[PDB]
Formats: sequence, C-alpha cells, structure tokens
Amino acid sequence: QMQLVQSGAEVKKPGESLKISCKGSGYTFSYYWIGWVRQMPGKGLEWMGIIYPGDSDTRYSPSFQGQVTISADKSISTAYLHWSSLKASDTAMYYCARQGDLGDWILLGYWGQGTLVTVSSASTKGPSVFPLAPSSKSTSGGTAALGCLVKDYFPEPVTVSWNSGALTSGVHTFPAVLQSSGLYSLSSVVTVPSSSLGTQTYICNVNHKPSNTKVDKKV
Amino acid sequence: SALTQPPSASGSPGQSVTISCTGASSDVGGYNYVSWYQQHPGKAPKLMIYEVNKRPSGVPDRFSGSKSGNTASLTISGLQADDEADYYCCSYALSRVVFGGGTMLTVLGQPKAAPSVTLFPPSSEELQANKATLVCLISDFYPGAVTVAWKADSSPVKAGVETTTPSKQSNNKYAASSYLSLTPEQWKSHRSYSCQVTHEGST
Amino acid sequence: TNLCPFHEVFNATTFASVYAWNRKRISNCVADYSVIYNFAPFFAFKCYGVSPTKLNDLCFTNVYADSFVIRGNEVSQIAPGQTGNIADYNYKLPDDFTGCVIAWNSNKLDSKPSGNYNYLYRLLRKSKLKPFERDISTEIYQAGNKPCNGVAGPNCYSPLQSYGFRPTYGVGHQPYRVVVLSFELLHAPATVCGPK
Repeated sequence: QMQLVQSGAEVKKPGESLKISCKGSGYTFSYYWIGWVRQMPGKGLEWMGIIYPGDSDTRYSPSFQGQVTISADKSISTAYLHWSSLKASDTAMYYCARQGDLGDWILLGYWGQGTLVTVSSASTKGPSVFPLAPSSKSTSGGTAALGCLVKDYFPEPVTVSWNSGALTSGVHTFPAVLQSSGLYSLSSVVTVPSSSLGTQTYICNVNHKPSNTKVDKKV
Repeated sequence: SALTQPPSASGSPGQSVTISCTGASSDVGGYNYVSWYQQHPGKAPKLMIYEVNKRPSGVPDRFSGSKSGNTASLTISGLQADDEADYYCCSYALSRVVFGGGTMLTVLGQPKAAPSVTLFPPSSEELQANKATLVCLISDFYPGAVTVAWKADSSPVKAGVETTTPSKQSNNKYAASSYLSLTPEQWKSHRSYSCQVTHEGST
Repeated sequence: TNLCPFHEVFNATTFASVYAWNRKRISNCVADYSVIYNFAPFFAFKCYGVSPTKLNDLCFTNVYADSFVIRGNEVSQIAPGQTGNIADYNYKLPDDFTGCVIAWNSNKLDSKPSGNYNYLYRLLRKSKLKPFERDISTEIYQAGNKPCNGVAGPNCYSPLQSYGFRPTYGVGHQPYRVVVLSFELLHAPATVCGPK
C-alpha cells in the first residue's frame, strides 16, 4: 500500500540547523514529484518547492529560493527538507505531497501525516503543579470541582491523569496558553458531588517526558 | 498571482453552498488549472476537486466545480456535519501552485449554549510560595467567540492576563481558559476578584 | 516598455496536442530572447532565416508562437519540406519558413508510469495538411466504401491516436515539447523590436 511517513515533531531554537524527512513506500520513488508545504498556525497553505527523485531537479517557489533546500535519497526512497539558521517565523506545520496517477505533475494528490516544527528561544523547564482545591466557600453550585494547575513548561506535550488513569468521567483538560515568556500552562478539573469530597484520594498525575518529571499531588 | 477566497461561508444541513476563487492564471495549454482541497482540523488536506470538470475517486458526487472567467466555484449539494473544514483553491498554470487564504465552512443547526464558569482562587501551596494565579475556566459554549474581562472589586484590571479559544472535543462545542498572574500581596489587597465572560451577555 | 508573454509558453504546466497546436499572438512587446537561453539545453534551437543570437537586435511585424508535444523522434518532421504523420496531418511548416524551432525533453512533466493519454497526433487523414492549418475534427475516418455512420468498424476507425508516454520509454518515444516562433522579417510596421 502507498503511504507517506514523516519525521516526528521537532523542537529547536533559533540559529540551529534542522533536516526533516518524509519517506514514501508502495510506489516508484523515481518518477513522482515530491515537495513540501508550509501551514502556519491559523494561516493557509504555502507551497515551497518540489523535486524529481530520479534526477535531482528542484523547483523552488520565489519566496523560498535560498531560505530552504530540498533533496532526496533515491536509494532509500526518502525526501528531506534542510534549514540553516532557523527563525522564530519558521514555526509551522510542514507536509509532504506527491503527484498521483491522475492529473498534472504538480497536482499533489497524495499527502503526508504532517510534521510540526516549533522554534522558540525558551529552554526546557519542568512544570510546577499546584492543586486547584474545591471552593471551601461554596463546594456546591457547580458541584465539587477539583483540579490541578500545571504551570511553567515550555514543551507543550503534557498528559494529566487522575488516580493512575481512573476517574475518566467528569474529567476535562483545557488546552494550554502560550504566555509571553514562552512557557505554557494548562489546567485539569473534575466535577464530583459536593458530598463526595476526598472519595478515594482525588489525586493528580502529571507527566512531562521532555523533562522526565513525574509529579503527583492530592488535594 | 495571488488567489482570493471569502474568509468564511455558512450553510444549513441539506442545503447547498458555493465558494468562489478569483485570480486563477492561465497558460498556452489551457485555462482550468484549478483544484480544491479539504482539510479537517488536525490532519492533512485532501484533494477534493482537480480539473474542475473532474474529481478523484472516493469523493462523493456532492462536490462539484465550475469556472466562469477568472472566477472558480466549488458547489456542495448536500451538507453534513462532517463537511466543516477549510477549503482552499489552487492555481497551477505557470508551473507554480498558489493557495488561497482558505474559507471556513460552518454548518448551522447546532443549538446555542451558554458558557459554564469556574473561578479557582490561588492555591494554598503557591500562596506559601512567592506567586499566585487566578484561573477562570470556560466551557460548553458553541459560538467560538468570547472575551474575558477581569475586574478587581469592580475596578477593571488588565495587568498580566492571557486567554485562548479552542474546541473541546467531538462534542462540537468550544472551551477557553484565562490566567491572571499577580503578586501574593496584590492578591490580599482587595476582595475576591471576578471573571467576566461576555458570551453575548455577562456571566 | 511592455515585456513579452514568453513566460506563458515556456513556464507553463501543460502544452496542447499536435492536432490542436495552440498559437500565441505576440504584439506590442520588447522581446528579450535571452530569457529562453537560460532554460534547459534544448535538443534543437534551429533558426532557418536568422541567427538566434541576432533576434534581440531586430524588429518583427507579426510574431506567433506555436506549442505542442511529440514523441521525440518526430522532431525531425517539424521543419520545412519534411514528410510524415505529424508533418502531413497535424502541423505543416512552409518551405519559405522564417523563424526558430525550440525543442526540449519533458519526460518529467508530460509522462507518467501509468501512461498519459492526454496527447493525440491524428494518425490518419484523408488529405495532406497545408502550412499553418489545424484539423480538430474527431469524426470517424472512412477508409472503406461503406459510409461510416459514426461507429468504428472493420473499415473505419478513429483518427486520433493517444501517446503512451512513460518514463520507462527510451529516448525516441519520450515527450519533447516543441515551440515554433514564426515572425515576418520584411520591414513592415513593427510591433516587437527588442531591447533597443
């Protein structure tokens, strides 16, 4: 079967090199044009260029002539996208596409999973978890909302669970907000009966792989 | 040249809607080098229409295309909840593909829901530490538009505040979160603060 | 002053077929033909009435550009006095031709591993074609005596045969994009004079 697999998410800082890949299988990787597309957060698609794996003939968009290079390794059926001296503006989702058996040669009928590239001057920083206790003044109203506050973590990927993965009901995690300092912060809450305070333990579980911080705090 | 598309389009279930694209260039071979792509939130686009008088396999016949001069149209006959997506037009005549700004297709019929509010005071642990933050959580509102205003004992305050507006889940409704950062003494200098949502009215 | 639309024919995605060769009218332009030299090394850049390096110094009255694609080995037929399927049925050049012929390989654009069937060359025709004519008719060719009633049969087939361009084909069957620039040399009121 035909499918395009791209490298995982890459988080870098300005002034650093990057070389993402997009491997194609299930078809002849010598007669189809392979290219890359940019999609910034909330913006539309921007075409950067294409290449012919058979003989390396690169067609760059006028807006990406020398700002980026495209190459391919025909032996392993993989296409690359190389950056030099990255900028804060390069943060975006980058896809790879190829022409299909039908249409013209730059129709881009087949696409990839998409590669997320984020660049920010902020460095890695483990989160500091704080317990959002249910209001002592009013434990009713909107029931007993217990939650935890995750704060000051730059790498957005963070998973919050309750009681080793239990309490799936009533749980709702809100997407993080990118503070001015470049560090993210989100919150996770769970609604339970007002009289159910501390049913088993009502404990939080926070995981941050980029820093390997395992934090658990009850309330 | 650059293509232009409406920022957004609207249509109720069962009805039809049209999306216009102006700026398509041409070459000696012909004129129609027009294609349309569908992109759902969180995944790659998909080729809906190419050679507007044609379409690929695996695409319902509900998607139709046309062209009158430099204006191209994408016709959708029957709307469904799974049709909400950004639709871009592409001109690939002069060996150069140009994507338009895209248009957001939102299907009506979803009932309005007011936002639920939950304001948490600064936790005791962070209070023992030298920092404090108020968390105002918003959820269960369908219209993806809301502006959070903070007030300190009826006095507007806008020092150290940020907000977002994402979508919760397949539930098809939206949520949001805002954080107010302040010093521990600045916190205990006034009464408990209030979070205003203003979906359409205060809350 | 105004530049020429040469970018519309050389930097295009697709060309027309041979039987439907598209003619591009050029007028009220300053033709800088150097923009053509920077393209891939052409298999054939042959001018029959002038030298290709002298075009920028001359003025032309009416200049027309023709575009089409052929299987490569037929480029020998795109020239004055030639004979063959193309020269006789699709595109005929006069013996008094005054212009330049430009041909380059397009196996990357106009070819697919599955076969691109969007290019035709009108295998058969009842009479030989004259210079600068176009027969876009797709009627059934009556080779026998029985009047063919619009249905292919044992004695009447379709005249348009499709190219099966594929990258696996060797040189000689690959697609070669041909651009024919025809211009009048006599000193009539000029519309294209080049960069002074």
